[PDB]
Amino acid sequence: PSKVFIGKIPIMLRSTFCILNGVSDSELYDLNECPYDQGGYFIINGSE
Amino acid sequence: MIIPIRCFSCGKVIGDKWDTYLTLLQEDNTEGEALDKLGLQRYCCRRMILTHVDLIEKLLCYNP
Ligand SMILES: [Zn+2]
Repeated sequence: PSKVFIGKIPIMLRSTFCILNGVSDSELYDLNECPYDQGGYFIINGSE
Repeated sequence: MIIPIRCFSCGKVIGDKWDTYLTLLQEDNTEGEALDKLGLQRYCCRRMILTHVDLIEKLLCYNP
């Protein structure tokens, strides 16, 4: 094939394919997050 | 964040009376009623240690 890049798609926090998903509470802090956040939002251009 | 210290209505100090409070409702099998053993006859302020949220253990773990 060719595996070529085609623009970029903004991910939604706490998803099946997010950077967190299966992360334990004790490890959410290390990352400066909050065990209460329930995702739902996008952080495009720096703002929710 | 941490007990208020000095109840809202009276002056009765409550900064002292928590390091000892929590060591009963989870460490002596006494009731919410146990605070009565801390000189809390008034409403009053005694709804101070009771209606409180320990928001610092869960805030302190953000180390710079
Ligand atoms: Zn009072």
